[PDB]
Amino acid sequence: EENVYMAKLAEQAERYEEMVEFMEKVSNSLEELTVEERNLLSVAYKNVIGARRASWRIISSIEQKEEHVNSIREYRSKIENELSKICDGILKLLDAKLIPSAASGDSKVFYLKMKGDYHRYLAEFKTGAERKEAAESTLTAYKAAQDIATTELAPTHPIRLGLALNFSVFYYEILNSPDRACNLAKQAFDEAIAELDYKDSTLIMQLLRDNLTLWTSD
Amino acid sequence: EENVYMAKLAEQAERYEEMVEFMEKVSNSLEELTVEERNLLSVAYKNVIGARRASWRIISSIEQKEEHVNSIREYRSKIENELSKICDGILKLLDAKLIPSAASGDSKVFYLKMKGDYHRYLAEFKTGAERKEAAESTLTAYKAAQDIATTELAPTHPIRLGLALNFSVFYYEILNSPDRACNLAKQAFDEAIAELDYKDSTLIMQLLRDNLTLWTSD
Amino acid sequence: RRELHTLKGHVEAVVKLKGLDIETIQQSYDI
Amino acid sequence: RRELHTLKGHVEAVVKLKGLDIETIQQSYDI
Ligand SMILES: CC(C)C[C@H](NC(=O)[C@H](O)[C@H](N)Cc1ccccc1)C(=O)O
Ligand SMILES: CC(C)C[C@H](NC(=O)[C@H](O)[C@H](N)Cc1ccccc1)C(=O)O
Repeated sequence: EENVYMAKLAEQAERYEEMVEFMEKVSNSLEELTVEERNLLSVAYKNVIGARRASWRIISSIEQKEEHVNSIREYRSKIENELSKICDGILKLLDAKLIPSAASGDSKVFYLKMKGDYHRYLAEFKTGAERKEAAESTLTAYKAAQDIATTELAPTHPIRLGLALNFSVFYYEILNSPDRACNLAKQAFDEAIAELDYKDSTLIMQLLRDNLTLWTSD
Repeated sequence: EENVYMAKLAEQAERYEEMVEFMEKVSNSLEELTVEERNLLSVAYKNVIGARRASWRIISSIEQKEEHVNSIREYRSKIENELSKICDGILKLLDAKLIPSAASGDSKVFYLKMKGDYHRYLAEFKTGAERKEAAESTLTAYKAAQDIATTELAPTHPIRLGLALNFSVFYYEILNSPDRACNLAKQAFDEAIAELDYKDSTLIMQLLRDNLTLWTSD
Repeated sequence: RRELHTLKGHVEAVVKLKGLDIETIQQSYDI
Repeated sequence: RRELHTLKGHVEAVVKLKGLDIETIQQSYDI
């Protein structure tokens, strides 16, 4: 209960790596991780990996303006290694403790999605066997999330909806097949509409819409 | 020239500690640190210490709601130690390379001010001989900055003006004598007005004004 | 500018955001 | 919400801010 508590301080402080540590500890200590716990843990990794992805994009872009290039390129390297470490950190934890114990629809989809997202982050920057094996692992985590979600969750559900959102960015960006992207996006949007009769869902439906108009306009 | 370059990447990336490292290296390598260099260096420390001061305030506040308290209190500890290390880092550097070589009015005031600000950050959280010796070091760095500034810089100058701003927060907050605070603030504001006949100065004059109306209203 | 350039501004953004129920911490503006 | 909750939003804030002259990096929205 303590490490959770400690988790919220780190979060209040915006010291996210420490938030990770605490949340790792939390899971080993534990049985069925709770909704609160699972969310904290995810927020923590979300922010730690998020800061690296941002810096990585800003530097890659700089590297692009530039063609120095190898300074930039050494630097990106170091950021690239931090990336492997976090994705590494939370992936393992997903096999060992997280996924195996999932007792319910949402929970499996939630975790299977995380797993997808983290291989997805390995895929944005890796280049070799690693990119390939990351693209694949990704496709297959999303897909089994998809099979469960699309069958047990309401189309309006933040998880079904966030899955579809990330799943199709994978296509658009990693596999680089737009077509498959827009269809998955469009599909997930339309059947949320079929059932609109709130508020994490609402955002996500708009992000799908923005991605489509943006993928349509190339 | 390289480490400067590297400095701007770290900055573009918002990896500020690394920005510090680079900027430290930069100074040892160097003779008269340039306006660009001195500013980068300061921005870097500004942000690294800034993030700690923020987390420290948010946690102290939490500690206050709470009277757990000792978790919070261990945590604050660890943040408190990071604080000593950075202030420590840039203080030393100020004696060794920075201040001794200052060739001009602005530069001495600039550095003498930094020195004041960093003892000032030690003072916000230290408690013993250290608070006292930090309060003193602070008063005396600001004061010699003041003597030069108020005599060689225009009242409208970002440095004269930022000095006065921080100098009086020291009184208000550290020495805890308001009176001395408002007078120093008011004075620095009025003679900028006497001479208004832009844009880092303009901001600062408003921060003085906001501090006064806030110190007046207790 | 105040939230970008000042600790007090920053710290206020952050706590408005965090949903923090805690009563106001005391700071003035420094540069 | 988009700058709070999404990488793409965040990264845009940050580069509008940094004064970055660099041409637009390519991203979509993910959660
Ligand atoms: C107008 C200037 C004198 C203030 C300016 N500060 C900067 O460029 C920093 O990136 C942030 N604005 C200050 C900060 C850091 C951390 C938390 C809150 C605010 C500076 O150092 O020159
Ligand atoms: C609506 C939610 C699903 C998104 C939410 N993310 C969070 O709470 C994070 O603190 C930031 N908003 C995401 C972030 C981190 C770093 C950079 C840019 C954006 C989450 O993890 O649940």
